[PDB]
Amino acid sequence: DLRLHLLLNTSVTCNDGSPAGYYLKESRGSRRWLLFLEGGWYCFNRENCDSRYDTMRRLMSSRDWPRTRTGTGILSSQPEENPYWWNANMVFIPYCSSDVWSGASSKSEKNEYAFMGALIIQEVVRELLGRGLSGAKVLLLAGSSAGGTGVLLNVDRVAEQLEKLGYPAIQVRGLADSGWFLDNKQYRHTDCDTITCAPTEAIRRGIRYWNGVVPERCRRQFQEGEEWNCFFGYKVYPTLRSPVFVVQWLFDEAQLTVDNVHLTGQPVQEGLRLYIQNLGRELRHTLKDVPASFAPACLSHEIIIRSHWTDVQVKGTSLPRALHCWDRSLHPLKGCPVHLVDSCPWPHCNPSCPT
Ligand SMILES: COc1cc(-c2ccccc2)nc(N)n1
Ligand SMILES: *[C@@H]1O[C@H](CO)[C@@H](O)[C@H](O)[C@H]1NC(C)=O
Repeated sequence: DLRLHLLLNTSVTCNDGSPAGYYLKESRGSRRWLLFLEGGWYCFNRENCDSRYDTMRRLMSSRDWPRTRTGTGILSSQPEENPYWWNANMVFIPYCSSDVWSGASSKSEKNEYAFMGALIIQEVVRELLGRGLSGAKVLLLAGSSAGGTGVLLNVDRVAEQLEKLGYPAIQVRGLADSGWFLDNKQYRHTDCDTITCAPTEAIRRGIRYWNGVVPERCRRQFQEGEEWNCFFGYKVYPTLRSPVFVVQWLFDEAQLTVDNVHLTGQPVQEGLRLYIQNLGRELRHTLKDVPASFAPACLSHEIIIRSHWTDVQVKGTSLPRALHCWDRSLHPLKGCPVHLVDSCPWPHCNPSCPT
């Protein structure tokens, strides 16, 4: 069980002005720290943020959070569930800023909501240094779905923060799970309300609404008004200096959702078949030069904090093994691969996919 700590700096808030926070379980004999970012879509204007506040409030406020939370998957402390990092210090940072962990804007008399995701990460790191993070050797910033994209947007800033506070010996790394999207053509198409708004347009509006921030090198390449590009992994990843391991289903359920694909009634005709085969090929292509990656040919969404994350294999190697091999490479390894991308072209052509 990880136990809740609300941030001591009460100016760093969730959407509704309530204090943000984190769940922590220490491991006194370890110098490894795992900070995990929760996901859960986003909202980009007053009307659709108000809708989210009615029926997804724990993603916008801490007033109802529980005092503890069970560590699952990579946040588990039992070697059987977590062969990778079971003895690490474990941190779960709830997502209550609806801004893909990018915002830096306070609630005020001209802002109904606060969007402080980027500042929430920075403040969690600050306060953890007084609880043991000052003695760490490796800080792994992990995340799933919107939290996976948030890793890509924040890993280099965390590294810069620790360097300027005087801790250059801590190695900062990233683990981005299910946050690697494509700004591709949709299967069927509409004009930008909430759902008809393609991600590129919804993110462009989000950024102005949240006062979003993106990594510096990427910001300098794309420049004013085009920062939305840095929310797409294959565009921001080449600009990053910290080592980042990428986990991505080739047929991600959230990617199909934004593409207006619904697999139902099961009779796939030629146009949809070619669309789905082309999406898998495109995702494979963006990963060819990512040396640390795990990309199975499955229709699913998220993996690393799920209890049975040990079951899926690519070319005979599990995800927890691939992550251990990555640890060893950061000291090519015989029988310990780090780049694992399926080549078969249809969902579930890998027999180990989640059912
Ligand atoms: C779970 O919902 C989402 C949506 C998006 C996203 C949408 C448009 C552009 C870039 C990213 N990203 C993540 N990581 N999660
Ligand atoms: C509290 O957080 C705000 C916003 O990030 C920051 O401006 C301020 O310096 C912080 N105060 C302390 C004491 O860390």
